Amino acid sequence: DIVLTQSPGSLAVSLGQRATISCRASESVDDDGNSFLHWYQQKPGQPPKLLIYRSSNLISGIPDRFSGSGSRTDFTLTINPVEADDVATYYCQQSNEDPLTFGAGTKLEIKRADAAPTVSIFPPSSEQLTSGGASVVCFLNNFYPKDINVKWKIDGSERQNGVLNSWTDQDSKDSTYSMSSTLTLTKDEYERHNSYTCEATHKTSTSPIVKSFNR
Amino acid sequence: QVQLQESGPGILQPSQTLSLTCSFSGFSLSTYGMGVSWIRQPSGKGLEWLAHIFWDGDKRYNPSLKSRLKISKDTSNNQVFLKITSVDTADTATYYCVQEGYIYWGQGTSVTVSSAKTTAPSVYPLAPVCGDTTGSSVTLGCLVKGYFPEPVTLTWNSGSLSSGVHTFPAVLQSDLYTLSSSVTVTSSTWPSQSITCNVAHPASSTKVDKKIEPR
Repeated sequence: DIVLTQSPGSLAVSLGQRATISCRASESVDDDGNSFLHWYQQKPGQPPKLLIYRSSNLISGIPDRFSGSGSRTDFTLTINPVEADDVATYYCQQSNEDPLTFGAGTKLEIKRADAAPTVSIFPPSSEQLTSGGASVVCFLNNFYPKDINVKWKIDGSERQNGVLNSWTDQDSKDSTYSMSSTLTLTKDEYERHNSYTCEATHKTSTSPIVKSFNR
Repeated sequence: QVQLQESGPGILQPSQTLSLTCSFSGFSLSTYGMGVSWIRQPSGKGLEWLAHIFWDGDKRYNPSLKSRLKISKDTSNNQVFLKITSVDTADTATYYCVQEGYIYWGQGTSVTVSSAKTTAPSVYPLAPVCGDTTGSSVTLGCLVKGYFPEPVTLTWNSGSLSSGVHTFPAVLQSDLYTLSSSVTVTSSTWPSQSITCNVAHPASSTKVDKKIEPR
């Protein structure tokens, strides 16, 4: 297999500077004449837009801010200058030898000032309890960076089955993220305990931001 | 210039065969060096290469799945096809038909594999546990639970309120999807004027609106 190690995994850039994603291969992707590595952009939802093929050839319409470079094993994409609509995942792909393997991706996110999360917990609705269901949602909105940890605590204990976590992409108005964590229990179970806590651990704080309710 | 369109089945249950179809215009599968590939991107992740057929009838496969794959070309109809036999849950992906392995990507076609069947969701309200005056903020939520197939169309106050909404992604828990959205408005806003979650599930013609009301 030729294995391509893209790096870094994520890249935080300020608007207007350049960005450099490299992609390294275990063996040459060349014909000792032309080089078969290709660069993709994918904004969530879109299909992969090819940007550059055979190391350096920029596709038509692709803005010449993207430059491609390299051969045999080591390649580089430069986005210079990084405009706001360049935020995405980029993939490199060799197609020299089959199997045609792809790089794992690099996420180019905008940078901003650190922001801690506004957490909220919400008890289950009466409606859900009426059904004998019990979910406890804790939304932990608007924060930067993306790195955060969610711990649920039922009566001083870490219950961590039934937890569904989902995160948004980087908000394009304030380059923030957000996450919802949901603890699902059954009414029998939920009526058997009093404190429900979620505690969002994140760089901007020294101690777990703790948000909890009793009954 | 070239048109590559992929056609395939919507939802497939497990156990079955997936028949995909690439129809191409612009190029001939006759040309020396020519070929088509099938690539798929699993739901939320990397791109994976499936198979490749050439001009000279030669076929090349992804060494892990080759036991369940077969590409064939109808050059009289300008079609190539891929057949994956015995689909289970993990072949939920978007299949793309791709010219000589990288140069022109068609649109994709989204295959969902599931035993599950069209179940309308449940809209549950989330009004604040609240500990007021630690902001003149307030976040409210709406958890949509248990629906299939995707998608739902969620709004707030029939799309009158759009800033400071955050609609999280649908995560399929046990065959079935869940999804929440938080809306965050100032204290002057709620409860002074009402907030309503709107969910509609076109796969069931379910259209529900839940007023978020104080506890």
